[PDB]
Amino acid sequence: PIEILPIIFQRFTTKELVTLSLVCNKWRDKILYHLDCFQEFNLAPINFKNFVKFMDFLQQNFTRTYRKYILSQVKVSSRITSEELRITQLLFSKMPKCINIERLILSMPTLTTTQIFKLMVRGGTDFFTRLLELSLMITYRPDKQHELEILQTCPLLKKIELIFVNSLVVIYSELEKITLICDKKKIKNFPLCRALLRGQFPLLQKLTITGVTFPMNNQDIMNFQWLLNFPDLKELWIEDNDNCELSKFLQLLKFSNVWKNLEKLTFRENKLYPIVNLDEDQPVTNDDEVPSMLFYKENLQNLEKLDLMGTSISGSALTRLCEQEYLDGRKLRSLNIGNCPNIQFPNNHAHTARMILDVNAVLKRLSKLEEINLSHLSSLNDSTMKSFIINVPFLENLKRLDISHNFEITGISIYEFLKKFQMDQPLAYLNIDGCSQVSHITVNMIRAQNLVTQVDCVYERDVWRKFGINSYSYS
Amino acid sequence: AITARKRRPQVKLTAEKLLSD
Amino acid sequence: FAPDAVFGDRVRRFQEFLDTFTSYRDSVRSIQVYNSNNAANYNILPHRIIISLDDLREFDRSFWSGILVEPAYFIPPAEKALTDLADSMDDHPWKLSFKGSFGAH
Amino acid sequence: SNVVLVSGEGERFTVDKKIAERSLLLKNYLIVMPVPNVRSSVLQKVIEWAEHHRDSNFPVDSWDREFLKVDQEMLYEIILAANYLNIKPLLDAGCKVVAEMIRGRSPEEIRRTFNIVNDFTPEEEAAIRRENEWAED
Amino acid sequence: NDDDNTEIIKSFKNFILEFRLDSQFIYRDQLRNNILVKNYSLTVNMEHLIGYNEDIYKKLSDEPSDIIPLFETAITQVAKRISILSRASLPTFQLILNSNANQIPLRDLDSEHVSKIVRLSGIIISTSVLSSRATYLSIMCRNCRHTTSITINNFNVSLPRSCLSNCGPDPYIIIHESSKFIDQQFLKLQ
Ligand SMILES: [Zn+2]
Repeated sequence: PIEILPIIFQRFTTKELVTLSLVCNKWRDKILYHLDCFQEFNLAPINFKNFVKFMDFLQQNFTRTYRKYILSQVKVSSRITSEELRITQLLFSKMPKCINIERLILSMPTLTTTQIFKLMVRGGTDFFTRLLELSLMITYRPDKQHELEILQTCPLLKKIELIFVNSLVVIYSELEKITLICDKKKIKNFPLCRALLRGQFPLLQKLTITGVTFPMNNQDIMNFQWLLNFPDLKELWIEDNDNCELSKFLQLLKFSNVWKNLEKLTFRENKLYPIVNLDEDQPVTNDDEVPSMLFYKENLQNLEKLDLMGTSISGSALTRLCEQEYLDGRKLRSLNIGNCPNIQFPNNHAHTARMILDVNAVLKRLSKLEEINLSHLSSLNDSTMKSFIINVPFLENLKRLDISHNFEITGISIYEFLKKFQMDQPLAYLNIDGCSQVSHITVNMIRAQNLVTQVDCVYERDVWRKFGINSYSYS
Repeated sequence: AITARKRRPQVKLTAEKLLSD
Repeated sequence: FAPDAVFGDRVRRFQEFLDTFTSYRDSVRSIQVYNSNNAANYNILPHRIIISLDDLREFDRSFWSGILVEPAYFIPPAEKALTDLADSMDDHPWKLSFKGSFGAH
Repeated sequence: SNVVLVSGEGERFTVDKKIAERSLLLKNYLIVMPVPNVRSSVLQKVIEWAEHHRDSNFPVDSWDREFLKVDQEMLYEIILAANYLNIKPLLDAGCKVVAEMIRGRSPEEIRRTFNIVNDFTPEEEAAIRRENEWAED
Repeated sequence: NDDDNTEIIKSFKNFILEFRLDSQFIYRDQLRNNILVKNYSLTVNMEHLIGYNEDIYKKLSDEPSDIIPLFETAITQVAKRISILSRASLPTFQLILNSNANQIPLRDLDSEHVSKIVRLSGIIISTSVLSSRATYLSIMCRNCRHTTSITINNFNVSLPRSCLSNCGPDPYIIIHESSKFIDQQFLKLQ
């Protein structure tokens, strides 16, 4: 009976089903005849002769007169640098017109953006105007600007991911998610800068820009003036873009009601810029006039996730975000301030006072948060951890803790923190990978006493930035 | 979605370069 | 036993010992003010205290025998307690030294 | 509320009516409900499954895969049932467990598993294999 | 062969516990008295071991480098059984041998005596300073900090070549705090 057969098939990958065609001629027909079920093609990596036969399989089987079928996910990547060109050429030349690719992950690093555009245009298999999502791990080039022409060519495109692995030399209401990941070594420019500053992208829910170099010559770019163009921006991730600064970003947050809602923010400058402090200075135009309204609260009120890893933010700046209640504290549920050198704790004796993070004030403000990340924070010595011990009652919602890659924190602080936490029913998760001072017997006692449900102790794991999971800075 | 793996490039005397200025 | 669990108890017990025999706190501050005065007008004394094993025995025989038999586990928390005391005195690791009645050692 | 089922062979069973309404076409096909397409043993397996999943609600299961662990021919009769008269909650589990059976097997293994011959012409089997390579791992 | 080693150990335990002459259990007495004065050794006359059961002496003299540690282990177990109420810690006891086997003069010892128990005599012409040999090593992997141990019998070990479940080629290190050591001295006999 035909009704059951998609239900059998769809629990099995396209490749596995295509191999399952060889069980017998009857089942060959059963599988081959249900075109709709092959909703993914994870071909990557593939050689050209194999790709020719895949395309031939489309030309034989999928090429129905009636215009029905579409594909939810096509992933193409060449096994060979030259065959990259041949595969892309054949793809845009021979894809059956009646059948539409919904989402295209065309992972072709040698291809220039110009060649991609030209191949779409002369190929004429116009699904590329009609696909829903596009991802291009490709070579950049600065002169032709054709990476903008892609969007203008593909008005149905909602999610775009440009991954500029290499370099060589208007309203966009459709767009909902933009990812721009750039190899910081190679991409010595900002590819979408003119488009981002001139155009508007009103539907845009998420933006994710990493590795680009903000040009010095245009202060409007450095002052995030373009960033005003995207209201309703539920998530903002911005990382390792060398010439950006949190300092300028917080001016934009000061002087405009730039967003009605951010659910999440993730700002990560790479180098140690000068000490940034929350600029609570509220000037008046004249004493006989009103002050400027400081829009920090209405911008930042909505945040569920605040990530500021490495951003040189001073501890007092973060306390002022809490005391002013610019951060709501109830809406906020996860916080990352790892690698921030300008964070000191009240138990320390050698600092300027404005670098102190009053964890008691802060934890009293934002108490119901679920996840904390203080990874790489050398300043979190064992003495400073005593602040967390005495502040356990103000963090009882915490499930997931990352303090990994800290070369100071002894297992002593881990044990007394967890013993005090256990006075709340263990902690769900703890990350102490790369920490040199977390004694083996201590962590094994932690497991044996079951003080943490899961604790990670890969001493040999040198790095924290799991690509795609923890960071979008490229490789 | 994937972190890169390196592969050795190679250069040879292409006709385009032979027809450069 | 894992030392890190009982480390806090050993720190606070040696802090109680330091409070009990205040002459050690007085010596810590004497060292600090001498160094401050030598810095004040252009000699330096070291961050070291000689504690009596007799005082520590009368305070806590269990801790004292821990110092004698297991110094690798009892000296670092005692020196941490001393360092915290020196840090609590107004405005670098401090070290311990020992005198008296070692017996079989 | 309760209802008596009548099998496709003649004998009868009685259940709580939400168990009977696991057969989704009941309210259109219609204290008694005839079920003319379902075998005796299969209807018993249907009802005992649905008595177990009397707790369950719906918008892989460890209990279903051992419950449905039976002779391939009988199992395919379970798969053939639940269809002319819809019984989706059993049929989903059936489709899933046959996929679990199939998941690792070579074409030759499938031939002996489902008890079928290699029905190809072997040079034509070679020819189609000579077009299947892009689906290789 | 651990069952066989266990039966060797139990045989020696029975020798300590059962050997008796003229109504005195001489080795139970000697082991208890040695425990009281806190020297953890036992001096065994092999005439008595031969007289008890010569099969044991044959095993001992065939391969002393394997059998002597088992005898030492047996002495530890009897020491605990005759000085501690168990179900209400001592070191590895040294075995010391007395013998009246015919002496081999120091010049006649050669390749046929290798690993045999030998009795000889001479003049001690030098005595080196004391030195520390390990009995129990506490061992740690440099990368993953997988800990293990080596318990050593000093009759002839090395650190393991690679990690016992990348982890580096030659990874193990000694934890000098938990490891146990003994005094060793070198003498020259003329
Ligand atoms: Zn290892």
